[PDB]
Amino acid sequence: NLPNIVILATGGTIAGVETLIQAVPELKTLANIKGEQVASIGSENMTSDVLLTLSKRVNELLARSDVDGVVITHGTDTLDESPYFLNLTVKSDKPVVFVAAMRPATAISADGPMNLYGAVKVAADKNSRGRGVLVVLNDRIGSARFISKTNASTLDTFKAPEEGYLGVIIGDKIYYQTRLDKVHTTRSVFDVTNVDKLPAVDIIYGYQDDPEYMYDASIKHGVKGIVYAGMGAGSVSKRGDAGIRKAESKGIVVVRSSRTGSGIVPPDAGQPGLVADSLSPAKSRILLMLALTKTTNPAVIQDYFHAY
Amino acid sequence: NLPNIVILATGGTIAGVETLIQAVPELKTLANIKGEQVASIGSENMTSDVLLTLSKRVNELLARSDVDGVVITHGTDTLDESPYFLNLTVKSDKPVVFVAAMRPATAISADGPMNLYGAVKVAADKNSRGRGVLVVLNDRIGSARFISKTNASTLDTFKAPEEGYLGVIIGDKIYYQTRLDKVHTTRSVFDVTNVDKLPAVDIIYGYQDDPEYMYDASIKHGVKGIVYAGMGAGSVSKRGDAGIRKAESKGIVVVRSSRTGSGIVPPDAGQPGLVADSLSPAKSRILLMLALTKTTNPAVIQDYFHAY
Amino acid sequence: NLPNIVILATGGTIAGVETLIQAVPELKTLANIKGEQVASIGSENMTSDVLLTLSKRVNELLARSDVDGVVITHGTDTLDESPYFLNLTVKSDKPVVFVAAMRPATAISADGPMNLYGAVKVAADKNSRGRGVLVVLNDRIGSARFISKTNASTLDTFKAPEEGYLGVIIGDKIYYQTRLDKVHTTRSVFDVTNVDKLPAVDIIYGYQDDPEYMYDASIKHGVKGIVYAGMGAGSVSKRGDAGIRKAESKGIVVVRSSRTGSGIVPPDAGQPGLVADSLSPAKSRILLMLALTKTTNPAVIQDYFHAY
Amino acid sequence: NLPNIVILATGGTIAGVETLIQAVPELKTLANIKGEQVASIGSENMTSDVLLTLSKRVNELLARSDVDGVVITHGTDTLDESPYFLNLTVKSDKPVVFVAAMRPATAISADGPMNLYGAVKVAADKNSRGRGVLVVLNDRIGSARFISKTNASTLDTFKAPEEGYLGVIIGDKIYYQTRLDKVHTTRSVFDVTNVDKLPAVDIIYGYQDDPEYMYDASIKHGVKGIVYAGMGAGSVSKRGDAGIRKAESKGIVVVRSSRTGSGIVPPDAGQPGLVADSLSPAKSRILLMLALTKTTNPAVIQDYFHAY
Ligand SMILES: N[C@@H](CCC(=O)O)C(=O)O
Ligand SMILES: N[C@@H](CCC(=O)O)C(=O)O
Ligand SMILES: N[C@@H](CCC(=O)O)C(=O)O
Ligand SMILES: N[C@@H](CCC(=O)O)C(=O)O
Repeated sequence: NLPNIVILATGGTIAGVETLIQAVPELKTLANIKGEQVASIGSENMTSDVLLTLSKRVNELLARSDVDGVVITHGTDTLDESPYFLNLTVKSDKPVVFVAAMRPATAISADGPMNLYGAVKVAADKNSRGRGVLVVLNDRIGSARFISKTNASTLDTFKAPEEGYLGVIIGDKIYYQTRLDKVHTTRSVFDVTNVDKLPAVDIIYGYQDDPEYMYDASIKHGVKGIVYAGMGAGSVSKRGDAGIRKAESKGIVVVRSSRTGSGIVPPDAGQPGLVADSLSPAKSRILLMLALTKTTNPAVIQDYFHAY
Repeated sequence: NLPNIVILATGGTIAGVETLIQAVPELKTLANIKGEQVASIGSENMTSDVLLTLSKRVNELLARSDVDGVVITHGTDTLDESPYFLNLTVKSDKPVVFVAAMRPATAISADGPMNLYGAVKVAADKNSRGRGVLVVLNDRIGSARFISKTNASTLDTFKAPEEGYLGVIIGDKIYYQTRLDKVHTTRSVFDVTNVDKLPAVDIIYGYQDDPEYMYDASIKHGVKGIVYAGMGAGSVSKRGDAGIRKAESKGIVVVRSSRTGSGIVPPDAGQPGLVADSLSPAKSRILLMLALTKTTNPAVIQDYFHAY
Repeated sequence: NLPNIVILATGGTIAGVETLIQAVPELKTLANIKGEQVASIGSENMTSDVLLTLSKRVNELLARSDVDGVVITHGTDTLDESPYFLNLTVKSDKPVVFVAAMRPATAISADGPMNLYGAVKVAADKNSRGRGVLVVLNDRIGSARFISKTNASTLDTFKAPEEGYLGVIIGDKIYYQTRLDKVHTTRSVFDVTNVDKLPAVDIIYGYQDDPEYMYDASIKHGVKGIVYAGMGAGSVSKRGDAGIRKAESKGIVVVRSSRTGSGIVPPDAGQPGLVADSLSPAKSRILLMLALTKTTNPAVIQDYFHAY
Repeated sequence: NLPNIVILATGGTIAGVETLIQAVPELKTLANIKGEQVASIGSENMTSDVLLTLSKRVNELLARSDVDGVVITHGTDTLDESPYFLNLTVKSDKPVVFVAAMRPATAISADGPMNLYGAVKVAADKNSRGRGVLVVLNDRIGSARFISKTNASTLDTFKAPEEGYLGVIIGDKIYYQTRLDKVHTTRSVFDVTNVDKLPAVDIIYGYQDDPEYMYDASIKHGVKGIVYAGMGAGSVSKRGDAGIRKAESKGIVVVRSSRTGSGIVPPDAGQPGLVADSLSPAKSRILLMLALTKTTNPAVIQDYFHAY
């Protein structure tokens, strides 16, 4: 008997989703596959609403006994957010594997097929359980907490220079190397099963001559949180400093992230806002949205950034 | 005798400009050194008005026969913009070497002293001429066109994964490996000699649920250009698409860059705005500002992006 | 009530051991320090005989109640071997942190002082326990299983492209991100407490026109094992294939590694010898050398390569 | 009219040479293609005598007015050697492009088809001239001087951490970014046109407890050169120092390279043998072999290592 894998489609160039089984007949030797269409939009259009629907459905399917693992086909453009959202909102140790493609299915040497094969193989493997949400492309198995799209148009784009990959897929075999040393899945305190709408969170970029009016626009629309993609280690300019303090005076929680692409944004009492640890602007937004459904205490939200 | 080098201080933790020559006595074997204080601010607060002052001063010094090269002490936070600005505005083949430090001068194993030594050595080397503006940190010699701060807090933060370094400094010797295959310095058409104020350009970030009102804020303040740090290869959401087309109808030139960190944003007739080629959002802003001093024509500006 | 850390010196430019301790007075805030001279040689002359003495000395100290961790100053040249050797021979959860320096103590911006600070900082932190042998340089905390010198002369040389670092040291604070998913230290079956002399193992490189007579030389001198630093994924030429099979007929255990620098060498029934998994030629030698002290069974040794 | 490209086949899993031309019909839009079978072997079996045949054939083809460029299908295992050999022996500015595949043609998502398309596109582009020998895989255009297989089994294996790529291929467009700053092809003094057999050169690895008898083996078999894949920056042990000096006394030229994978091996008057600059053990052997057809003078050979 083979494992039971459920493929949730959200759109992307990886694909209908029912044509894939006929195009990749090697999946038959992996597991019993059942497809399901959740959404049909590009990742660039992936919204906070669809992530709620996706997460609730994942927790419902993983609760069943006739479901061993879930493979989620998604677009590459916002694969920095999606997997990490599920990494904090899934209440099961069963494998949730995100898969995508950098080349269209009709392109020469399309990466779709092999990426899909690797994703299902990971979800059907019992050793891959309890490792947090996973992302599989280019024979790599990345952690949702660290993996991000580092290049605009290459196949090997998904990397995590400072953290590497959890494991790899070579010669039709899986090789696990490291484990995520952060709070994830079953040990997470974030439960959005009842949540209907998530708090609004903007992302403002840090740069030379950065305008203060961007922060004013976020305040006008009464957003609950702001992630600052700052220069270097979350460093603020005189205009950015004024904009952040103006937001904090309105009760808005501001988290200082970095535009660099990796590294630690350290705590600093001389600067306003909380720090994003090693979380990117995109992922810092996700954690902030979920943290705002739980509390408004700066010290508690700061704890989440150093632990999740 | 030895070459004549002028150290231009603008701020940063690497520094007063008079103390710099005292802490590193090994500089005396490299060149005859003079210092000037162009500015005294943190890189996070570096502005366009100061870059105009710096570029004009550099060109005045390099035109003199008694100046062989210049070294510019600058902060790391916006070292992505400054060197590239001068890479477009400098009118001489004489080496312009930006140098910075990731650790305070008082810290244990401060990187400043060796970085400055490496920078002065590069500026005093005759073989360093006609290579564009250089950036020297951690024994590496990078191009202003490709080098960016890839990590928020590490010593080896300045990288260019797709382009590498122009050269390295090992065992008190310079090793050049590659040359910049783009337009720069003496062949550049950008001139700010008679410029008092440059056209304003903002950078808007791309992410899930990205607000269209950020573009409205840029429009209301009459910016001449907008750089979009897009999802993946500069992909726009439904809200981002509407915000861009609204900006274009007001005469605002928009260029689609990427939040990924590297790679090519390819042309696409299905999306609005121009494409940033391999230019990062920070460097795209700098090039756009200078491009807007010569023309507003989309085709001519697009050509600049594929050539500079 | 500060932790008790003992510093064991073996050699390298980072180093007597007494002169270093007082050169970094910031160590006093970390823990109580005591130094011991195990050896005084460049790492290029480090031998398996000295590793036996070092591993036993470490085990004596880690058995004591008045010792919380050990810091080992070593050279960078063979820092690929040493730490991994103790990762299999140390029988304690207490932190064993290897440290080195790429620049001499007298050089401008020497890295030693900070590297030593980080090493002691890590060895004194109770959260460092049970993570295997650690290697600390350039604000990084790498696993002895993955970390290696990737560059001949740079400060940031120690990297692990496919696995990243276990953690980083930023702003006088430790940030752990990953855990080694391999058998190490306390769970290790390798015990050299009563071993006086380790089996001899040679490393033979793979390349175009590689001679078979190198394998004949290993056989003639009676080595117990041979590590093949093969082309690509351990691919053997006509001459390498013949040499390996000739060694196997004499009882020599051969393991196929890779000259590439990273990646998996997959099992192949068409080629002779065992496979090194993701272990480098240097680390494969250390493991094979320890595996030969227990068994000569090809099946048992092959499994050591997939678990350790 | 379309350019005239000749595809030379030597072997590899990417491939009958006429079988591939039919497998990728998109090649017809690039250029007029002809195929020749130079050899049919796995790159692990590539030898210097075949390189002589290949180089001599490439030179006579490029000398023809009806040939605009050459694409060479090859295996990945020794793609570190071959391209660099031709980088020193080709007497034409016309593009010589090596291409390979990490996955067999029959595998799912085989990279072969796209790599070949990229290779032909590069060879057919007139702007590819005067850039030295090129290597095209995974949408990247690497220099024969820097590019190497950095991973045993991944598609993106071919990288050059410190130098990057000469250009990239995105959206059916070539983007040249850097140019090789070394002597190559047309300006190279190495000519093997009238060479029937090349000097024998061995590569000896550096590690803890490295045997001196490996050097004795090379001496006994009368090699003309020895490349030392040394520890760190070409560091020798007591045994390695004695072996190298012993070889030098027999008139054998020894070059100290590095097992690290990248970086500069600096000159050192305290150690024996010449230094490899930034050349890897694989590429160092190729240069030494070619240099030995012209001279045995250590100074001249050392100069080749810093220039080529
Ligand atoms: N804009 C598309 C790109 C195609 C893809 O990478 O999946 C998306 O993100 O869905
Ligand atoms: N915010 C400071 C950091 C110190 C430095 O990088 O020099 C600056 O960029 O100037
Ligand atoms: N050969 C010396 C290099 C200096 C160092 O890196 O410590 C050693 O490895 O000990
Ligand atoms: N041993 C084969 C591997 C397959 C390939 O890379 O083409 C070769 O190098 O030719």
